[PDB]
Amino acid sequence: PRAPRTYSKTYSTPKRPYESSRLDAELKLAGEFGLKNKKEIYRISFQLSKIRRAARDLLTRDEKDPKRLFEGNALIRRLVRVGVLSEDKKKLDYVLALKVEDFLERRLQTQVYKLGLAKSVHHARVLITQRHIAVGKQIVNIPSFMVRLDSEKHIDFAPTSPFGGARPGRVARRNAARKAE
Amino acid sequence: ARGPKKHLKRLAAPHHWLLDKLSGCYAPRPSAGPHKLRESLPLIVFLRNRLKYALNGREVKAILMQRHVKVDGKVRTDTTYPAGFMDVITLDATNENFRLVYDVKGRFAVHRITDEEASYKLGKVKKVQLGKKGVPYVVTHDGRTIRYPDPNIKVNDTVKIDLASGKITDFIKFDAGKLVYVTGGRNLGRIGTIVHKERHDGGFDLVHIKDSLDNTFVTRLNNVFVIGEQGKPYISLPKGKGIK
Amino acid sequence: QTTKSSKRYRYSSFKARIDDLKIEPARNLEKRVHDYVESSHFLASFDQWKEINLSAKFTEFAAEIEHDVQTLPQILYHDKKIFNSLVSFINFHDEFSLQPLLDLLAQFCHDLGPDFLKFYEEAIKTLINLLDAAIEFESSNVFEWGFNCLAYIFKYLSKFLVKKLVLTCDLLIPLLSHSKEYLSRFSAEALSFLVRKCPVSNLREFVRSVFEKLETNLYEGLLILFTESMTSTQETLHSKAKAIMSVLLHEALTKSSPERSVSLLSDIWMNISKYASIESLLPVYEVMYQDFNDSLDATNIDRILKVLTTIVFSESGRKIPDWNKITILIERIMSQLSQDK
Amino acid sequence: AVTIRTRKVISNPLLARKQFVVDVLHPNRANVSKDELREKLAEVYKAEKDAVSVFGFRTQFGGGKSVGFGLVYNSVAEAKKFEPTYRLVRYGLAEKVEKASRQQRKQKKNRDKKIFGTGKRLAKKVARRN
Amino acid sequence: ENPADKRRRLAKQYLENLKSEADIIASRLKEDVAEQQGRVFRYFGDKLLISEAKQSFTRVGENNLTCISCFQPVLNKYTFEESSNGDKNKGRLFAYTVSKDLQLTKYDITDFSKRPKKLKYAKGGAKYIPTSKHEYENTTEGHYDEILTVAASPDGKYVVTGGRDRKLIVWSTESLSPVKVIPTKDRRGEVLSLA
Amino acid sequence: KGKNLSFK
RNA sequence: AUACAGUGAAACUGCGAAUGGCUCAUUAAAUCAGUUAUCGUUUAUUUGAUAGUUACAUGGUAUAACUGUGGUAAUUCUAGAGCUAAUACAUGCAAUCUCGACCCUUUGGAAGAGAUGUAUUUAUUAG
RNA sequence: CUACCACAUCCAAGGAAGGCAGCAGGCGCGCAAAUUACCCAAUCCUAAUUCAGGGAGGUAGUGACAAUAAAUAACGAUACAG
Repeated sequence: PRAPRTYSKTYSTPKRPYESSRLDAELKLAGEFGLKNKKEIYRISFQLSKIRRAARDLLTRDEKDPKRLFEGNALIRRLVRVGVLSEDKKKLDYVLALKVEDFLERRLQTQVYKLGLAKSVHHARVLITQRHIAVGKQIVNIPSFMVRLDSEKHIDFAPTSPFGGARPGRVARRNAARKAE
Repeated sequence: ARGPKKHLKRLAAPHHWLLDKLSGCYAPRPSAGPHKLRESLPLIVFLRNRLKYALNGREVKAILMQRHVKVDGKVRTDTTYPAGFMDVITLDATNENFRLVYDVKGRFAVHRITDEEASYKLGKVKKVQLGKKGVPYVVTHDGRTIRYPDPNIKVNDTVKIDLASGKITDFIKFDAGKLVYVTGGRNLGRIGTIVHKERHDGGFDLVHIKDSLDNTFVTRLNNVFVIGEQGKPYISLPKGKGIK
Repeated sequence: QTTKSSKRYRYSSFKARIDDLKIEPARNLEKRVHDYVESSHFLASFDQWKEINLSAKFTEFAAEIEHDVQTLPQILYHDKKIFNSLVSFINFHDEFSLQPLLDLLAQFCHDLGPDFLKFYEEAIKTLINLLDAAIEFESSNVFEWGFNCLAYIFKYLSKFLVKKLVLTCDLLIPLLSHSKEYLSRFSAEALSFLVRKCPVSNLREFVRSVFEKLETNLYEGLLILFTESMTSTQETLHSKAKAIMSVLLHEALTKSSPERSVSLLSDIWMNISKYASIESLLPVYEVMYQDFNDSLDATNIDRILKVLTTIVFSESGRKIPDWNKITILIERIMSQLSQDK
Repeated sequence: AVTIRTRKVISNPLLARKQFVVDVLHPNRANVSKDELREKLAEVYKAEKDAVSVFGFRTQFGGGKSVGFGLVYNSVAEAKKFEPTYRLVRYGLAEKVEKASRQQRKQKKNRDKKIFGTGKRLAKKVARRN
Repeated sequence: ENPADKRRRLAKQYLENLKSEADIIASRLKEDVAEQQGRVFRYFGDKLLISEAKQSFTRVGENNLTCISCFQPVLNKYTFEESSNGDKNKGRLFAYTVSKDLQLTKYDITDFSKRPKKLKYAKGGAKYIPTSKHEYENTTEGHYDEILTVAASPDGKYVVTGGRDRKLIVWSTESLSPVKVIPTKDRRGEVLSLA
Repeated sequence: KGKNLSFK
């Protein structure tokens, strides 16, 4: 019976889902960032919890430790690369200060809304899911894509898109024809 | 089981082969031959997983019986022929000669050699004994029985064998200061000069070896192979010269 | 092996390959690298062979001459060293490097044809030694490379060798007269191309010259030469076929020529007759008869009779178009002998 | 237009060919058939079409590019010699062999297994008995 | 008279010219292929005489000239043919200029002592504004906005022009006639340099 | 090193 | 192909079928995990060495497949007659090397003297 | 393969012959669940051996056991009310 291939859950149910302020908070987060359901919020919270728990464990270690230095530097480098952590807050105490909202704007959906390609968060998700948006060479249809700084600088409409310079859509060409006939 | 096994699972195969785990369910079982299974690398793994000349085993089979591959100066047509340490593989069509020497990590390395170097081998002497009709002979790792050896040759010595004639060109006595290659243990692949031989009667002898970096280690005599004098190896060595 | 087995793969002896081998580069329709040239034929093939062949001797050869073959003017200016380096590496007779080198020999001749004439003598002598050297190590491919290299040189120097076609074969007499049947067979085919391109005039200065040579294995090699020069495709004959035979008949009937020449002509006639159809043989038949009619004399009466016996016997009377006129020739022969004939 | 590029070219005189990775860019086009590639490769490497084999092509997500493997044999004869039978049938160099499904073949093998000898005598015997 | 002989003839004449010009011959042949080896092989700066340079500032018609491109025929060693498009253009040096006035102009610079002489021109304007307003229909024969850059084909057969109008037309060198228009396919992909 | 070709 | 010679059903030989796969009832140093020895053993195969001790090729002491006659309700059931082969079955056949006078020639020839399988079992001798 | 012990199939009743949860597919309730499918093309293994084979293996079929990602709309204008 082949040795099992590793897999993991990307989210965990909160300790008390029904607490009123928690419901209001997830309502706010979803509406601000146009999330489909709470599952994305739980996934992001789980990721933040793991990261900040690692940061706390490292802080518990005495300074100048080889482990503290090595893994702390690695975590800070990853966090700044993903854009969550600013260049001038490259310290573990600031990693401890992160919030779910930060990862949320680091979602591609937020930037495609944000740069002016879309007027609104929901229109932005519609554009993403419809293959109208390209990172560099690559068309991305995943709203949850986490954008790097080099990556956010390269957001654009895809070449194949009708908005990116291609021919009009089936609807547009159909209406143009029926106007011609 | 009630007899010798005939199948080899991939996960059970020697780790140094670097066989891909998801490729299939079975790996080549090295056939009987000069070298032992765990210390041999079958020709298929060389011609496919190392040189990449062949894309599949059937290609390797065609290659072999086209007789372009010569192991040790002799044409071999077996896919799972157990080539091992110090073995010479010649591909005339590619004009290539390879000698099988483990790298520092312990894997057989693709070491290209010249034809003048490909013309011979080194063979560490395992046994020296008188055969029928009182004819002395020597037995090396690769199962070569060479008759009428020089009397000075003893066990643990290294005899330079010519491929065309299969005769001892020269020999090296096992002594302190000689240049040595490790063929087993955690130090497999390392190179260094002998310092001292610890002798334990009724037990495994231990040899101390010092590298070019002055670092010293200890290994069982069974994993010792004299390859020349210090600074004067009788073969071309792989990159890194067995350092670290 | 008329009936082929279901096996995808089948052993073939060296002799079997040699028998099937035929020296005729034109029939090979495979795409040739030297067709597509930017600078020269040599560079085009030379670049390809670096990619394919990894033989040692070819490796040093490429390094020695890579600088001097970049441009055609460079090749012409450095033609001497290119030939000297080329011949040197062939002499090693390393089969693994032969194929790239021999092809480059032909393309070298291709680049500077008229200029290769000064190299012509040395090049042929090198090939002769190689083909003789090819004997002790049996390798059909080496023979295939050797004779195609010769044929290519003939093709490129087709004009020049033709004017002095006698000189060309004088170099190649040892191969045509060699003990091995196949070397003479292969050597004859290369010459057959040159013979097939020879003007009727220059052919006579040839067709005479080989005949006094007849006066060991020269007779058999020459027989293969003319029949191969004559046969073109299955059940068909060459366009020049009539002109070659018309020349051959005149010297054969000429008294100065030895009787062995007439026997050769009989042997040639039978080989072409069995090979060729009725229709292809009509013009060949035609120019037989008038030559006999024109040259009928008492001195050459016996020679005419001998060839005529060959004509009637060859494939019985099936190949003969008209028997009546053969009677007319027979009547004229008597009116003008050897009783046995 | 469609651009074809070859990389990681390895000369394999041992199998007498050249192996390499094919990268084809085909903007505003679905993809390229193997025959079309084999054509282009044949003129590019100055070899016969029959000496060119191409396989394992995957178009990248979103389209516009595809990647596969290519082999160019030095000759057509050696290609027919080495190249796989199924691919020869793909290119038409070999004819598909018609065979029964393994069930019928194995059944027939077992049926022959119960029979000893040519069996013509059993045939004539049952004929005379009937 | 096969093409190989013709190459042999052209090569033979080429060597004779080198022999007439002149070890030395061997060096020059190497220099003929020095470009393939991607290294600097033209050391002539110290030999240049800047102080005696004959300076001239020939003006032109249009305001705010944006780019210039020069074409120099070069003999091809592989085929021994000049890069000139036609026999009339043998050893004729051409320079092409554009400005912000939407005009492409060609000049002849063969004579160094003399100065560039206008041959032909093409001017764009509002006549060429695209009606469709969809980018892919940006296939109008002429310019309708500022021209920024030019490149001349090494074969001497074409000259290509681009600017802030998100397009690339290639013109025939002889007549400056537009043969093809290549839209850039980006709302904000305006051509800035051509090489 | 490989080679490059373009068509259609 | 006037011995045959391509291909080749069937049949006799040769090799393999102790591999692969599947279930967990049993057993608390029983297997097992590490570790050591076989100077106490067998070992197809691979690999390298290894046998000078009628013959221009012996017999059916032989039959299959194959031809044909039959029995049985009936089989991977059958008997009687007739063939024909082997890497199947049996049989089996004017040399070399030493001591070397002559010290003839001083590599050298050379009188003469000599010597010359393997396997099994027992005994003995050297080692 | 021999005899013995049971089971069970044929018959002219004189005799003859019969034994896998390996692969698939079933029974075990009267209440309920993946195909008696395609290939030796791959990795390997056996042979008088490239070429023959291998329910070893591979491919495909089914399905809210689990797990990863996301559609079921997006953008404006106008009218009428408190």
